[PDB]
Amino acid sequence: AVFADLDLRAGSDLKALRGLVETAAHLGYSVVAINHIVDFKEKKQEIEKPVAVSELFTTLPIVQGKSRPIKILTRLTIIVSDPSHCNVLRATSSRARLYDVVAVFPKTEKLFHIACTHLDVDLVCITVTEKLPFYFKRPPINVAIDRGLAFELVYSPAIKDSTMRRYTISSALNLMQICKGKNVIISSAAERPLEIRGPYDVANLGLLFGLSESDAKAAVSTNCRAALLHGETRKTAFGIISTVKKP
Amino acid sequence: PAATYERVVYKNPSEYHYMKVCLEFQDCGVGLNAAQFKQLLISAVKDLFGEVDAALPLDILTYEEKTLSAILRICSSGLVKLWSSLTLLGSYKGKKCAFRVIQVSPFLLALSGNSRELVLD
Amino acid sequence: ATLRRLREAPRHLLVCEKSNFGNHKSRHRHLVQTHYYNYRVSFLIPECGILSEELKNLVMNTGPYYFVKNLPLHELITPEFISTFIKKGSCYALTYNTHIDEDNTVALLPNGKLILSLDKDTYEETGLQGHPSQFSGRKIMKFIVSIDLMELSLNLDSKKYERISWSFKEKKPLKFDFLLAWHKTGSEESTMMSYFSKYQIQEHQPKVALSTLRDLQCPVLQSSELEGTPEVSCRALELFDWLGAVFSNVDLNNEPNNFISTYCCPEPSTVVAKAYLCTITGFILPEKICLLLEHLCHYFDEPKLAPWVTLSVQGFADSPVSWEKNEHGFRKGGEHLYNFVIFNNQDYWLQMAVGANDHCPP
Amino acid sequence: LSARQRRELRLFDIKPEQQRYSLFLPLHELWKQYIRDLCSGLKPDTQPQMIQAKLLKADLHGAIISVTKSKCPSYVGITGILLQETKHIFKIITKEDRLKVIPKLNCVFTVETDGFISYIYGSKFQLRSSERSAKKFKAKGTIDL
Amino acid sequence: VRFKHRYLLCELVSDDPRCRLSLDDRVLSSLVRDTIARVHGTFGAAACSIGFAVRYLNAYTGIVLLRCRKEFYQLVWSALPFITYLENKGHRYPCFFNTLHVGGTIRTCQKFLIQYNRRQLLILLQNCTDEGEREAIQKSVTRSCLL
RNA sequence: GCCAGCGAAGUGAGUUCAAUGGCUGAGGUGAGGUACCCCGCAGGGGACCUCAUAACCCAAUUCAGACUACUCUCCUCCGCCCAUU
Repeated sequence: AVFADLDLRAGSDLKALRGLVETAAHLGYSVVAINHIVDFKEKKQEIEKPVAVSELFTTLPIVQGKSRPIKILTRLTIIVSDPSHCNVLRATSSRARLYDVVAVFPKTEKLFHIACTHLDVDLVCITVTEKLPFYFKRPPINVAIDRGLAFELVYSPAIKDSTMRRYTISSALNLMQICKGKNVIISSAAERPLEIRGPYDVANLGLLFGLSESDAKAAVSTNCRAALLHGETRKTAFGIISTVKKP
Repeated sequence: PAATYERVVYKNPSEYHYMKVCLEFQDCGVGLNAAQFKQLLISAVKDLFGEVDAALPLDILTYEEKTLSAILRICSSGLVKLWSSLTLLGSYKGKKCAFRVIQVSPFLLALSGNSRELVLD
Repeated sequence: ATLRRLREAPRHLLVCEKSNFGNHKSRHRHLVQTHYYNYRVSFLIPECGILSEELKNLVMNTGPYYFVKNLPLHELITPEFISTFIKKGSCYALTYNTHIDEDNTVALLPNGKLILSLDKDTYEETGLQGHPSQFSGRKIMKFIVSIDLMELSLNLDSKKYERISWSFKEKKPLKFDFLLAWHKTGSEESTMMSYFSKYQIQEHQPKVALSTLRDLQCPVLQSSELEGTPEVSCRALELFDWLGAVFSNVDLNNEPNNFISTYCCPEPSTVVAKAYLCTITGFILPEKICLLLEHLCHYFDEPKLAPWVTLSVQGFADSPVSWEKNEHGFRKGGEHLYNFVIFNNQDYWLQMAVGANDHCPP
Repeated sequence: LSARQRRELRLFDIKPEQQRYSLFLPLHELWKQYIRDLCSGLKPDTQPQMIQAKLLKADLHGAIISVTKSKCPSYVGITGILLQETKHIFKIITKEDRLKVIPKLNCVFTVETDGFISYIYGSKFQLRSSERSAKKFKAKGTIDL
Repeated sequence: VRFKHRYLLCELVSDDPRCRLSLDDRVLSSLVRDTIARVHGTFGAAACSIGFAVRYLNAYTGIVLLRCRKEFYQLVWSALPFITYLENKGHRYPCFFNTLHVGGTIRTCQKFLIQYNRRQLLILLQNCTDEGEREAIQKSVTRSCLL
C-alpha cells in the first residue's frame, strides 16, 4: 500500500533537480526515482559517483502529508538496439554491481523475446516515438507476469507535439488490448523544470489507457512497490537480505 | 398537523460533478480573463479529444483572479474526459501552463469546506 | 469496453428521511452521539440578522481539543490512561494526516475499542490479530485490528494484555500525531495538559466563521412531502446542491456571455433579505452538536420568521470507522455527511450523503 | 525398509520437551564458533554476496531464528533455536518448556550472527534441505511481505 | 491469440463520374484520418492509425469495405457521416452512405454484396426502358447464370 | 510386422482476411444493519437497502480417457499457532 512512486528522467543541473524535488514533495510524491538515459551509440559506464544526492541536498525534503523521509532511488534506463549491446549488458551482471533497478529498453523483437525469456532485468522500458511499430507475443508476457516484470510506460508527449501524443496513445491502447493489463506502470519525464501534474490524475491518465476504473491506481501503487521489491531481491540476494546493523 | 416516518433510498441521483482547481501559471505574464479561460477549455478538448466532446455542458464557479482558483462542473458523462483534457496540458499562445487539480467532488459542500489538508497549521 | 470505462459511474448513495422530535422512535440523538469524528458544523437561518447570546455562547465554546506530536501507542494502553480518561469520561483520539488507503491510521472509541487500520507491513510487524478489510481484488491492502481495552482492564495480568504491551513497546514502537479530546463525566478532575506534559501538547479552539448574506433565493418546502409536490414545493436534494452552492460563496443570476453559466434555482422560491451563516471548523465533539440540535429544535418555540433552518455536518474524510460500523474509503475522493432541515412544527429531515466506497446506515 | 524404519519414529515426543532448555545452550555456542571458523573475516567490510553464498550453501540446522514477518500474526514474535527441518515446515524450541512448528510457506526469519543480522525469506527454502546445498537454486519469483 | 475484427460497407453517392474516377487508397486514408482528426482528437484518430485501414475499394461501383476494432467501431461509424468537403482537382461534393453493418465475417459480407448488386440491377430496369442497356443486362444475367 | 476409403449439400454455436459470454431490474449464495409486518419461549419466520458473484481461457469435425492452468463454490481427512472451561 505504498503510493507516490514514479520514475523520472531528469538531470540537467543541481538547481532544476532541487526544483523538481521541491515540486514533487509539494504536490503528492514521497519516493523520487531518477532515470539515466544511456544509448547504444555512446556506451559509457560512469557508475561510482555520478549524482551524489545526499551530499548536495539539505538533509530532508518536506511534504504536506505525513512528513516522512523520502527515499531517493538512482535508476538506469539503457536504450538497447543492437544485439551485441545486449551482450554488453549481459556482461554487466557481475562486473559493476550498483544501480538497484536496471531498466532495459528493447527495439528488436528477438531481443525483446530474450529479454523476457533469459535476460535478467527488472523493468522493461516501452516508449514509442517517431513511428515505432511492434508486435506482442503472449507466452513471454505470461512468463513476465509470472516472474514479476512490470512494464514501464514513460510518457511525456503532451509538451512537444501532438503526433507524439498520437503514437503514444496508439501504442498504449495496443498494450492494453494485447497485454490484458496485469502489471503496467506509467511514469513522467522531466526536461523542463515543471513537467509534472497531480498524482491522483495519473490514475486517470492510466484509465484513458484503460486497465480498470480503479485497478489502474491500485496496480501502479502495488506494482511500483513490487518493482522496488524485485530490484531489492536482485540487489541484496534472491531469497536473503543481509544488512549491517550496528546500534 | 402532520407527523410520520418514511424511508427513501436513491441510486445515483447526483448527475453533476464539480472540480476546485488552483491555477499555477509558469511565467509572470498573467493576462487572465473569464472568457479566455472558457475559450481555452473549449480549444483544449477540441484538439485533444473532440469538438463534439468540447461542447459538453460545463460552467465556471467562483472565478478568482489573484487567488488563481476556480470550480468547473460537468455532468457524469465527460468527467473522465475533462480530467484527461486538463491533464494533457493544452496551451493558449506558447507560454505553457501547468494545470494542477486541487480537488474533485460530486458535492458542492464537501469540496467547499475542506477535503485535501483537513487542518492547516 | 474502454468507452464504458470513460463514463460508467462513481458510486453515489443519498438517503433522505423525515421524522418528529416529539416521537419516541426518533433515534437522532443516538445517531449524533454514536457518530464520533467531525470536521465542519455549519448552520443557516433565513431572515435573522442578530444572533442571540445563548447560541453565541454555545458556538464560542464547542472545543477545545489537543494536538500531540509523536505520541507512542503504548501510552494509550497504560492502566492510568484507562482509569483516568476512559473510565471517567469519553476519550476521543485520532491520528493526523495519515491516509486510510496509504498510511497507518489509529482511532480510539468511547466504548473502549482502539481500532487501528494498518497496511500489510505494519500488520505483519506488530503481530496483532485482526481481519482482512480493504482489498485490491485478489490482493489485500489494509487490515483492521480492534483491541477492547475495557475487557483487558478487568484482567491486567492476562496473556492478551502483556502480548499487546510487548507488541507496542519492544516489538514495533509506533508514533503518530494525535488529535485528542475528553468529555468529562467524572467527579475527579484531571486535565490533559498535566498528563501529556512530556510531549509537545497544544490546546486549540475551533475556528468560527460568521457570514451575513443578502438577497438569497430560498426554496419553499412542505414538511409532509419528501419528493416535492409539482409547482408548490421543491426537492430536498436540489436544495442540498443549492446549499452547497451558497456555502461556496456563489449566488448569481443567469449570465449570457462567452463564459456561459447555466444554473437553475429550485423554483418556486422566496427572496430572503438576510441569511445568517455560521461555520465551526475543528475537532468537534458530538455532545456539542447534540446541544446545538436541541437549541435549534427549541428555537421554534417563539414565533420566528424562519420557516426552516439548516444544520450540516461534514466529518473527517480520513477516518477508519464512521457511522458506527462503516468503513470510509478513498476512491479518488468521496466523503460522508449528514444534514438537518428543521421546520417549525418539530419536524426534521435526516439526510445522509455517502462517497464512493462506503456502506450506509439506517 | 522405509516402512520398517517408520516403526518407532525418528521424531520428537512428549518426553524430550522437558529437557531443561539451558542444556541446549551449548548448541548455540557450537553454531557461533562454527560461523567464526567458517567466515573468518570481520573488521573492515567484505562482499555481501559471499555472505549470501555462505547462507545458501550451509545447513541451517541448529541455529537461532526469529519470525519477523509472516502471513499469520501469531507466528510473528517467536524466537528460538531450530531443531528439525522438513519439506515445508521446521520445528524450533523456545523458552520455558514448549516447542513450536513454524511452516516455511510465506514468512521471513531474522538470523542473528556474531555481528550481523540477516533476513531469510523462507518461501523457496524447502524440499528436503540437503537439496539446497546440492544443486538447483535459480532466480524465480518475489515475495511481498 | 486473435482479435474480433469488424467491417463496414459505405457507398459513395454522387453524380459527375470524374468523382467516380477519383479514388485512391492513400488519398482516402488521409481523407478519413483528417476528417476524424477534426471530429475526434488524438484518442479517436490514433486508434484509427493502428486499427482502421483500407481493405476493399472499387472505382466505378463506389462500394468501400473498411476495417475497425471491437472497442472503436462505434466511434468510427459515428465519425463516418461527418466526411464532408473533399477538395480535389475539381469542385466535387462526394458523400458516404451506409448499406448494412456486418459484424466481421468477410464471406457473408461478400454474400450480401451480391444480393445488393442484384437489387441494384433489377430495380433500375423498368423505369429506364431502353434496349441499349438491356442488352448488357441480358449479357450480365447470362454470365451470372454461367457461374 | 504387414494388409482396408468414401469429390455433391449444409455440427441441439459451425466461423475460416477467422461472428457468438452486450445493458438494465428482481430473486440464488456469501455478509452487514433495521424506526417494517405476523405469531407470544427469552424469541422465531417473512419484508427493505448496500457490497461480492471472479480467474483460467478462448471451439473450426465429434467423442472417451489421461494432463496441465483455477477459485465466487460445495463433501470430507488434517496440521500449526492464539484465547477459554
